[PDB]
Amino acid sequence: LEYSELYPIQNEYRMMQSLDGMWKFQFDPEEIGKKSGWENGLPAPVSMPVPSSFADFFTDHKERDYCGDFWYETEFYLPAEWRNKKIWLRFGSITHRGTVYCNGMEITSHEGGFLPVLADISTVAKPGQVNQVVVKINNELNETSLPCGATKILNNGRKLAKPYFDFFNYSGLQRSVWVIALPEESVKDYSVDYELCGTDALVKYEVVTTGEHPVIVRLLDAEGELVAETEGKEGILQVANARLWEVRNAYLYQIVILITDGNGVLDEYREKIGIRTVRIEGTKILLNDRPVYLKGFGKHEDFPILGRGFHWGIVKRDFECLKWTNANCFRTSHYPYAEEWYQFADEEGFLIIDEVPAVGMMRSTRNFVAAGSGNYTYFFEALTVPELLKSHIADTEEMITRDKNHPSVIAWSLFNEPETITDYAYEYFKEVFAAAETYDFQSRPMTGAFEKNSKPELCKCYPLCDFICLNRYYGWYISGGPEIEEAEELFRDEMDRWKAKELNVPFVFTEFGTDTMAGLHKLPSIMWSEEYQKEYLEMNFRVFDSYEFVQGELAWNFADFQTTEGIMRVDGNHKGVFTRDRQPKAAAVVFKDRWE
Amino acid sequence: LEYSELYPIQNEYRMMQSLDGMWKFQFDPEEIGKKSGWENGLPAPVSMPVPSSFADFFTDHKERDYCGDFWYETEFYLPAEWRNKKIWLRFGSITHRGTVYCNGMEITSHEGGFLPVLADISTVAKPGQVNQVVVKINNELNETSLPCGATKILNNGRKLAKPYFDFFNYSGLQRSVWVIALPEESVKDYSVDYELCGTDALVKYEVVTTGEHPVIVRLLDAEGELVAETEGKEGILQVANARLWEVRNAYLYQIVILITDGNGVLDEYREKIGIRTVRIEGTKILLNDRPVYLKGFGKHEDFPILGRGFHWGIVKRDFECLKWTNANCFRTSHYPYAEEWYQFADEEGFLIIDEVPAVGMMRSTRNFVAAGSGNYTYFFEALTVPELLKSHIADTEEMITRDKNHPSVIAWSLFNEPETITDYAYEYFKEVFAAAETYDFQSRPMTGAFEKNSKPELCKCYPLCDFICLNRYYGWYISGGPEIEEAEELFRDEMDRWKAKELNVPFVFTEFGTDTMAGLHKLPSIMWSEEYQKEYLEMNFRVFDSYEFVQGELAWNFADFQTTEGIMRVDGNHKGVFTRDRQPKAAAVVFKDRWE
Ligand SMILES: O=C(O)[C@H]1CNC[C@@H](O)[C@@H]1O
Ligand SMILES: O=C(O)[C@H]1CNC[C@@H](O)[C@@H]1O
Repeated sequence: LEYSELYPIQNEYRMMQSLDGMWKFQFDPEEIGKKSGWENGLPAPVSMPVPSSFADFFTDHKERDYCGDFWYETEFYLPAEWRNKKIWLRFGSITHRGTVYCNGMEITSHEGGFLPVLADISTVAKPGQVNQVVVKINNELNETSLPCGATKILNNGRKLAKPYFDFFNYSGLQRSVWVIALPEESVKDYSVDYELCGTDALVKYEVVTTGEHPVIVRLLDAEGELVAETEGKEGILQVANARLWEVRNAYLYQIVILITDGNGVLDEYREKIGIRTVRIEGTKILLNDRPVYLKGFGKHEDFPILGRGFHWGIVKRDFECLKWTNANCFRTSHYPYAEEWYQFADEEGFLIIDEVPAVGMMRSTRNFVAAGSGNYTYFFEALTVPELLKSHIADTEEMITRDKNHPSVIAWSLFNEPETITDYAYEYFKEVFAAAETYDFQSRPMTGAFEKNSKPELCKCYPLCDFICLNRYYGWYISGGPEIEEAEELFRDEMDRWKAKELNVPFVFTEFGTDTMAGLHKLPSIMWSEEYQKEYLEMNFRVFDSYEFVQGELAWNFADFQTTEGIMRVDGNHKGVFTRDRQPKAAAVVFKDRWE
Repeated sequence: LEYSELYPIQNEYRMMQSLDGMWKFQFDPEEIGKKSGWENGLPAPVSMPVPSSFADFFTDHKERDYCGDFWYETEFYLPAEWRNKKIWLRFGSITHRGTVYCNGMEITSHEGGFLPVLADISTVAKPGQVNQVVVKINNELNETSLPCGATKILNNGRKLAKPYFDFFNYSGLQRSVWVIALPEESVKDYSVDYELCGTDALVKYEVVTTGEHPVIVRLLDAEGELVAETEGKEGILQVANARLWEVRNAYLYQIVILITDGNGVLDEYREKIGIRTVRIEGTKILLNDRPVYLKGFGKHEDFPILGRGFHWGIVKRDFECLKWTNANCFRTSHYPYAEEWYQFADEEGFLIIDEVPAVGMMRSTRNFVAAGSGNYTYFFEALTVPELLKSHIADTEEMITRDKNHPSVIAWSLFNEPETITDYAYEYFKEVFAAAETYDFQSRPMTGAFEKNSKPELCKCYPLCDFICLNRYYGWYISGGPEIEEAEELFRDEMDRWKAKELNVPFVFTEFGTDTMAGLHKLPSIMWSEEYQKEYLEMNFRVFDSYEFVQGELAWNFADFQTTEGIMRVDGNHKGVFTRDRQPKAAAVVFKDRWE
């Protein structure tokens, strides 16, 4: 990467100033902004909170559902004392793609809506003056970038996003924005990897800087005491009597990376890390050499009004709920979350399966969204797939570079419900997995979540995985309700087929659930009732517990969340175990009791 | 009584024809019906279902809330073959009071809205012709009849019922209406009482007829086989190897009462009865000589649209729900129910505490409903109480005469939450209890439900009871929510005071509960949430289980039910364990599991 993914810090060498607040915002349905000079200021803006998704503020459909180009603008005073620094705009994300301007000048563009965008404004920044940032953003969906979908043009020319995925197309500036100042020679990246040696541990590391001066690396314990120190851009820190980062029992050291010229220090980067190992051994997931059974949820970045907008309050409530259920794990379904989620998981000892936004790659869904009105003959995969692969690999590189040093991150999920039953899909995913392994200094477990279409007899992609994640809805989409006994039979039949393959890898259920409307009670239960959610879960548990190789269960979903409206979604997806405002349905206690 | 309470049957001697259906109905706000000849036909009626409460059909407030005089009318063809019979109109009830006319002639009047009204139309009936019935009904509330309340006159002259009780003032013809034909000499009443003699049983009986001819009494088993036979209006039936009626395990014999003149039979009455004994022994409630712990609910006659209207479907669903909770008992809070409820309890082996409508006799409530707008000085108890007592005793006599022969009925509840802390209240209730014992051939246990105001140090009436029923809301009305630990302390303090009295009688909690809005979930719980209902119940159980003498628990209420609207009632009373359409809230399983 031609920029650093490192989270920004404030110290003697590095400065940061938040640009969060009310920005100026303007929709550009006619796509006239750039030729009209909007990069120098929006002509008729409204106010827009940052961070937030824009959609749910408005009271009219066309603004909520807006699809196309739209622009953000703000101004900030740059301290004069930042003069002799490399000055960057850092967006937590720009959803889905955008071009950043500063003081009227084009700085950078980015594709991918869920990872940081770094824009080097050093050459146009005006220290000791007010500066301007303008961002052109686009939220259309296509088949050459993630997540996948289509864009429909309505009779009036109005665009409408048509996802191939089951979540609302929230977009905008959904995460915090900073302007930061770095030393001219700085720490750009580092990687740690761990080895356990009895009571001791080794922290292997690499550091990438933007210069040639010597590097010193120190490790401090949770009290700030020096426990190890070495020199060089590559090395090993030896930690006596190491306090390991444990599941639901975190311990964090602080790594301190210094660039020196002998006379003094040029840069200092510090970050909390946790000494822990993760590996797959047969059907076991080993954390610090001991098996762990994953218990938790797929989540979303989703909350009323804010949409995917980041807020520490959502983090705090969600973790309190997670702990109350006795969970130990979540998957970042279906995109990398704001960095703060991982920082907090590190502190709380939660395990994370970190997922790239490779969702929407199922052919039947694509075809369905094309058949709506209307198309049944024209598709061009041969042309788009190579471009999609490039985008997928780029997002993977960005995710892993951003997240690798979190002790919480124990696995990469490289897809959710793609086509996997052709040799072509194998060749596609082989490249993604190869890239992931190359970018991950730890070479930690890699996986993806498979839809039921990936039958054990047909799937060509599970051998790429270190463990296999299954999304299954036996008792919801398949043989629901009065047919639930048949659902259980079908589920056991499938798992018997997996069993007979004797793959000797762990299986984790990454999704299972039922839409459940809080307050819908029925005796006997019906699909959509709270009681049916409980019974469905009990049936699933009986199945899970029948197979030795099943080593985790992440329910879909932690909480009800927003989707595109339609005949199958009653104000979003109601498969939450909690409501959207984070309160438990009856099924939450079922998990609490089982996971205790 | 100058009529029979016996449920109507169809045989060679007795005939019955249902008058249920759409009747004619007219409100009489100006109170002009009788002087205008409405007893000969209503001049501008609308259609009204019978059985039903009238209120919830209408779409306008004034009709729903109507209070005052209103009239019903129907016509029926009387079979010519009924010529030589005593012909009666039998109303399951007329709520609250009314006068029955037939063919333009005044037949009878009745005060009390929850027990049968019998009108002898023999002298005006026209066999082989169409006949007419017209009923003038009034639904006002006062302090000289049950249940108690007031009637407010609004500025326009419009009346409004102001109950002193927490249920909606439903009224009309809420139960089935029959026209029946009896022999000129008939069985008017009978009573059975049981004694257990090892494997055998004795059925002591009395029969009252309207003549002097000899009586023969037979007992048939459940297969119709004769197991005992004797002669005389008083006698004992000896039953070898008797199959006792047991809790949740009913067995019903059929008693057959014949009047003969030697040549032939003049009348035959048959009814199912169950051989069982009930007595209080120290702190134990003994059913067939074995202790039973009561588990169940207070109910209501309440269902959407029908109001208190009787329907066997409500009975069937409610009993299935009761059985699913593992209940064995209900109280007919706060009025005798339709007879069919008891017939079904007999079949299902449920225990019933049968309650007369002596509810609304708390002074604070009376004063409150008077202070509303407006009165704080004028009350006239010295004058009304003697009339109230007469009404209360009459209703008690009617209830016991109607219900005594149901094996399900194991106790009479003679009040719900009256004043009990004065010697005057003692003298009042002494008369009611004396009357009850006189009317009950079995002299079975007598009780009433006490409000918290009846402190152990102050109450003068509990010594009248064979067992004591307490309604308590520690954790709802007293120290709810964040104060629930204090509520438990206060509850234990009160029960410690009862304990120290060493009364050596059983205590049954006849009410405890929390308003709970289906679908309101919160973590941590709040008052009104489903989770709080569960926690409140668990706290109550801990208290109940701390006292040896507590021998039953009937939760308030089986199901959400209609009340007068107001700032404390969110579409009725939500203390149901089930919703009004009979579906379980989370707390229902708490009962199911405990009562199993
Ligand atoms: O249909 C569902 O509820 C889920 C199916 N698997 C993918 C999820 O994004 C989706 O939300
Ligand atoms: O307040 C309540 O919920 C109850 C209190 N005891 C009497 C009931 O009729 C009433 O419904």
